[PDB]
Amino acid sequence: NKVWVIGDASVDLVPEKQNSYLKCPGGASANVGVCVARLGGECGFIGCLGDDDAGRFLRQVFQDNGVDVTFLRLDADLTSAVLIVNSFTYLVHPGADTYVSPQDLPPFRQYEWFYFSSIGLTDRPAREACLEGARRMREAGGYVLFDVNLRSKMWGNTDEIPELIARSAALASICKVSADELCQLSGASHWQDARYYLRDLGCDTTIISLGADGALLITAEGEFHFPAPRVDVVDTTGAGDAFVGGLLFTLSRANCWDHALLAEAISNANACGAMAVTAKGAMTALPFPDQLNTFLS
Amino acid sequence: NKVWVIGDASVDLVPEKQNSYLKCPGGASANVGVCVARLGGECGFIGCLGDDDAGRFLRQVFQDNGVDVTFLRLDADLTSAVLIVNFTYLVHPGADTYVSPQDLPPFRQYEWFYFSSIGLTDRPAREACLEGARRMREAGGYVLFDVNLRSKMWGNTDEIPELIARSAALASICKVSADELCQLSGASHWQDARYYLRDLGCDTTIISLGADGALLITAEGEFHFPAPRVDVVDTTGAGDAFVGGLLFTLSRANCWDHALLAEAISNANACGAMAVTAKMTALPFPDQLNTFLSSH
Ligand SMILES: [K+]
Ligand SMILES: [K+]
Ligand SMILES: [K+]
Ligand SMILES: [K+]
Repeated sequence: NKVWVIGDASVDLVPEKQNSYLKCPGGASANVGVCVARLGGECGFIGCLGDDDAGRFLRQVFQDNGVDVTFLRLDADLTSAVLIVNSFTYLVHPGADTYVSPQDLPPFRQYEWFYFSSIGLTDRPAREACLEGARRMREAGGYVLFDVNLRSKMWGNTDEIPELIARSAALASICKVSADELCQLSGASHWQDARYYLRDLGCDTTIISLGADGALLITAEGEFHFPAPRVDVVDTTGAGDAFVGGLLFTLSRANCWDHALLAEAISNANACGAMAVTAKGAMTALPFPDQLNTFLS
Repeated sequence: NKVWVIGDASVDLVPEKQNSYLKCPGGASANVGVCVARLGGECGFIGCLGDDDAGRFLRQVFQDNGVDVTFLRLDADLTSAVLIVNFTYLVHPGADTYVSPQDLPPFRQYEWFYFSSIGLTDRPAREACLEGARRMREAGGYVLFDVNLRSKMWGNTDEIPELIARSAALASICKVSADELCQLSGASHWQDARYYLRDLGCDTTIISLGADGALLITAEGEFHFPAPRVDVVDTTGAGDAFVGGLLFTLSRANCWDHALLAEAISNANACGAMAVTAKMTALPFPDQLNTFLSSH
């Protein structure tokens, strides 16, 4: 089954010396799409980008990775995002990725997956596109994966976040969150004191990440933990996207899913989450089918 | 006497190796400040930049060159400009654009204040510039208006003719380019337009001609200063280098007279060439300037 990712794609400039930036492809939604594609899965990107430099560059990157771009439109009246890893400093104000809208949605099919995060929720056009997209995917008999990739500093009135988060866990088949983001949401200092936070918001399945520590699967059979490989950081950029990437690649192999698949899924997550940190780009060390096993064992 | 430059400070991204850009210091007001500094003059930058990588990067370049940054304010809610060439922009609010009148320092007799239309395009910056010129004049100081016309960057191209004239009014000396004259006057030949600013209140005008040097317009008449012979390869930042060397001279005294004004333009043409011949950055140090003024 096909995995549809909707959201941001951008150029990330990460330093090296005391006078230069390394140009890498990026965007939470882009990283995830390229991750799922590289693992041999079938993935499609739904979004907007300007018909500019950054636009065509990132577009090309999708093609070189096997990511369907039929529904990725490039508007010349727009400018594609560019940030600088220093921990992010965004440069483009409205950000082309925020212009995607319900018209840009592809017809959905049974058992397919729809992915989106709060980043897709910041500005209006996109916001509608995401929530409608999830609505249609569920109506089509499909699954929605909401990654509450909380980006406080990107929002205009942080007084919309708690509300849009709840309406996503609602539509969401599976919600993925980080230890930090839970605390930062529940207002709690100990995530564990509020780890049924999303569940009580409408989502029955939660996958809470924990760094080089792994993840915590929270369904109803109980809380299951998974270990993260021996880390050796080089650039933490995109660990989270690689994690969700491997997660969808797996879930997408079946039509239905249970703890079983949910465990092989999270194992792939923790794995793809560790590797990616080894390189210096958000999606530089995203594994191929043959590089994943060599690292696995 | 100290030279105060107010305006743009941005990080220019230039292609390089493989999918890697390199930081380049830039900004008409920045280049000038660095120019004046390098030549062993006393210069201070008044402006804004984000406290982002760039913002702090630029502050460094200013320090490594002897440019006072006491009045260079680094905000957090702002974002320093960044351009990518191959000159497409990215940051539109523009941090350097948030500089305001309360970021201005105290001026003192015989000091120079510099600014261009680039500083006049967005709001806080615009007030900051006109107020800065007003104060420097009241302090018995000097103002150098460089009508560095950037039609594109301007939102309402109608505000330009008006802001240029109000500026000429405050200026002690106005610097303009041959084409810049044609743009405002609308004439094809600039000579038919050499009094455009004169009629706007500026008694002294320096019209840059590039390779042909420079024409000076004053009450007593106009005098031509030819340019040094060089292999023209890259004209970037030539204008900033020209104005930089110009301020570095007029400051070395209290009240420029026939002779100092005469030598200032020679420094300008000079500093303006080292640019077109070499690789901004083409700014020289006193040692290199001299070895050039001669056999070079
Ligand atoms: K749900
Ligand atoms: K990385
Ligand atoms: K005047
Ligand atoms: K040049």
